[PDB]
Amino acid sequence: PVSLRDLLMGEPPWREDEICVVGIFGKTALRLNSEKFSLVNTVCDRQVFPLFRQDYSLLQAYYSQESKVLYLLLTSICDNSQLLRACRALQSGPHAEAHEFWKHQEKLQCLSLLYLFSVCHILLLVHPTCSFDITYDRVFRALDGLRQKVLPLLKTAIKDCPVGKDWKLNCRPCPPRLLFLFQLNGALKSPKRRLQHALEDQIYRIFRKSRVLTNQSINCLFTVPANQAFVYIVPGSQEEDPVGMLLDQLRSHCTFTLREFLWQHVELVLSKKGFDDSVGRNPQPSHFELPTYQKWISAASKLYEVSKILSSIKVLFLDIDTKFSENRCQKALPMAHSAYVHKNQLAQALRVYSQHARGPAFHKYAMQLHEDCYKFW
Amino acid sequence: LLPPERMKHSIKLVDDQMNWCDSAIEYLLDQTDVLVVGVLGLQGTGKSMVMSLLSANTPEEDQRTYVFRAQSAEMKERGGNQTSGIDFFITQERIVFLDTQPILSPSILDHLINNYNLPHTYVEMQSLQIAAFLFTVCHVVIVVQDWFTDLSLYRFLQTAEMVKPSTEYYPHLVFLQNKARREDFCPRKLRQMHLMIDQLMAHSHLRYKGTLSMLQCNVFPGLPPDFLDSEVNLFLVPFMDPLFSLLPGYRGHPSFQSLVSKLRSQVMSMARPQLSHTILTEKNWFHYAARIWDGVRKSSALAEYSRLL
Ligand SMILES: Nc1ncnc2c1ncn2[C@@H]1O[C@H](COP(=O)(O)OP(=O)(O)OP(=O)(O)O)[C@@H](O)[C@H]1O
Ligand SMILES: [Mg+2]
Repeated sequence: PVSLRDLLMGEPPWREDEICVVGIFGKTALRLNSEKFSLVNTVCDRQVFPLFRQDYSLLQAYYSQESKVLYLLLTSICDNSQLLRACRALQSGPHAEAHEFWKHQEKLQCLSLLYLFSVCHILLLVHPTCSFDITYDRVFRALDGLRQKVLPLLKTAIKDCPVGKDWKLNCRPCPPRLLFLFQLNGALKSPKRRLQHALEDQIYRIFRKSRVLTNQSINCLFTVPANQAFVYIVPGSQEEDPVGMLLDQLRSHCTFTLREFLWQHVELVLSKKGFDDSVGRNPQPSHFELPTYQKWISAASKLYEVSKILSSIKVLFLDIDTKFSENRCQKALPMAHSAYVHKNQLAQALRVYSQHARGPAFHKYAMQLHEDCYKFW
Repeated sequence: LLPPERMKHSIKLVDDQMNWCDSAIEYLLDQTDVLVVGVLGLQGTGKSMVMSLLSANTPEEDQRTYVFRAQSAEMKERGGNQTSGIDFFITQERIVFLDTQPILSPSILDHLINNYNLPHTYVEMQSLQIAAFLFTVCHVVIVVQDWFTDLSLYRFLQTAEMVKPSTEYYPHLVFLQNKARREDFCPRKLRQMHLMIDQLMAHSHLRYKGTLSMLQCNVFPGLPPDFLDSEVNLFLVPFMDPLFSLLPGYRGHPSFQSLVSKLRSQVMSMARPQLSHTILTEKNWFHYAARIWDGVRKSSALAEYSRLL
C-alpha cells in the first residue's frame, strides 16, 4: 500500500493477472479510523492499513492478490484528515488569496476525480449519514462538461497503448457502476431494507431528472443497476471508538454483508459478463474490457501525467461565487462614483458602497472607485 | 393584569408553498425588547427536537408532546421530512422561536419531481431565500449538524450573507453539533474544531465568536481559557441514552439533561440588539418580517444568482 505516483514507476510476479479496480471517494468525518480505510480492511479480511500509523489531495492504492482486485482511495479536502492541515497551515502561513486557495483545492479534486472515472470499473462513494448530499447533482453534472472538453486530449495520451479499441474511443474501460455507502450514525438501529430501497428510489429520480443517467449507457459517466442492491448502509458498531471497547470489556472482566454486497458486482467484471445497464425505452451495447496489471498502468501512467488539462479546467461552487461578487461590485461602482476636504466628501460616497453591494472580490473592485476619485481632484 | 394567552403547540408562519400566514398576531403583545431564534440545518439533524427542548419541553416528556413535531419512524424508514415550512412559537418568557424547512432536502426535491430552470436550482433558491430571511429578522441562528465539517454548509452561509436586501445588521450564529460521541468531547479534538470553524468563517462578517463559551459553563472543569486561540460560539449535544456491579458504563460525556439545561440558559441569556432603526415591539416585528419576505421573493440579487446557474 503506497501512493499511486510511487507505483506507476514500474510487477514481474503478477504482471499477467485478470483484475478489477475500485475507486473510493466522498466525504468523511473527523475521526482516527476513517470510513475508507476500514472499508478496505473489512473486505480484504486483514489489517492492511494499520491503526495508529501546497497540495491537500492525494490518492493511494493497494492490490489484493487473494482476490485479484485493486483499490484507489481519493483523499481530498472533503475529508477532515486533510482539511485540518489546510486550516492549520492557513493559521500560520486575506479575503482574496483565501478565495483562490479554497477554490484551487476545489478544482484539484475535480480533475483528480475525473481520472478515477476514466480508469475504474466500479467505484463507491461514502457519506457519514443517510440523506445523500444533493450537491452531487451539480458536481457530476458539471464534471461531464469537463470530460467532453478534455476527452480529445486524453485519448492521445493513450493512443499508443495496448488497451483496445473501445478504450481508445471513450478513454474508459467500461461505463462504471457507482455505488453508495452510508453510515447509520445512531439512527433507527426490515427497517434498513426499507431505507435502502427508498434512497435508491430517490437518487434515481434526482439524477434522472438532471439528465446525468440517460438511456444510453455510453454518454452517462456512471451507471446504476436495475435488479440489484446498488446501496449499503453500515450499521453502528463497537469497533469504532476503540477505547470505549476495552471499558466495555473491563467491566465484564471485573464482574446482506459488506463483502457480499461488493462481491456480487465484482463477480460480473471478473467473469467478463460486464455491466449491461441500459433500459431507457431501447437497449444498447456497452463496451467492456478486463485488463491486466501491466496493461492497466500503461494507460494510467500516461494519463496520470496529464497545461492541456488546465485549459479546460480553469474555464470549466467557487466560480459562481466570483461572478455574483464581481457583478454586484461592478454594478455598485457607477451608482457610487456617479452619485458623488475631499477626504471627507470622497469617503462619504464610500459609505454608500458598503450598502450598495459586496462580494468575495469587493475589496479589490473598490480600488476603481478610489483611483477614479483621486484622479478627478 | 390578566395574562394574554397560552400556547400549547406551534403554528405556521409560512405555508408549505412560500406563503405568509397571518394567524399569529392573536398571540403577540405590544411590549418591546424581544428575542428571536432561528434555525438552519440539514434534513435529520435534530433541529425541531432542539427548539422544543429550549422553548417549553423537557427531556422527560415524550416525543409526541413536542411543540415542534419531530420525525417518526414511519418516515425515517423511507426517508422524509416533517417540518414543511417555517413554524412559530412563544414561551412564558416571551421568546420567539422559528423552526425551518430543511436545507438541501432530497425529500422535498423528490416530491417536486411529481408535480423555472430546473427543480434543483429552485430548491437551491428556497434555502437562500429562507436563510436570508432569518439573517434579517433574528438575533441568534442555530446551525445544527449531525456530523462534523460539511464544507457544503460553510460555503452556503456566505452566499446568504451577500443576498439579503441591506452599520449593517449581522446577527449572531451558533454551531451545535448534535449526535456527538465521546471522541467529540476530548479536548485534543475540541481545539481542532474551533481552529477549523474560524479559518472557514474568518471573512463571514457574522458574529460567530466572543459569546457562548461552553468552556466556562462548567463542561470541561480543568481547562484554562488560554487553551484555545479563538473560542468561537460552539456547543455540543449528545445522543440520548452490591453497588459495584450496578455501576453505569463510561459514557465519557455529560448527560443530555445537563447540557440541554445549559444551552437553554446561554441562549435565553443572549443579547437582544435592535434589528431595524426603530425600537420595535413584538407586533411591529411581525409586520417587519412580512416586509422582508415580500422583498426577498421579488428581489434582484436572488434572481441574478439564479441565472448564474
Ligand atoms: N441527540 C439526539 N439523541 C437522540 N436522538 C436524537 C438526537 N437529536 C435528534 N434525535 C432524533 O433524530 C430525529 C430527528 O427528527 P427531527 O424532528 O429533529 O427532524 P428535523 O431536524 O426537523 O428534520 P426535517 O427538517 O427533515 O423534518 C428524531 O427522532 C429525534 O428524536
Ligand atoms: Mg422539523
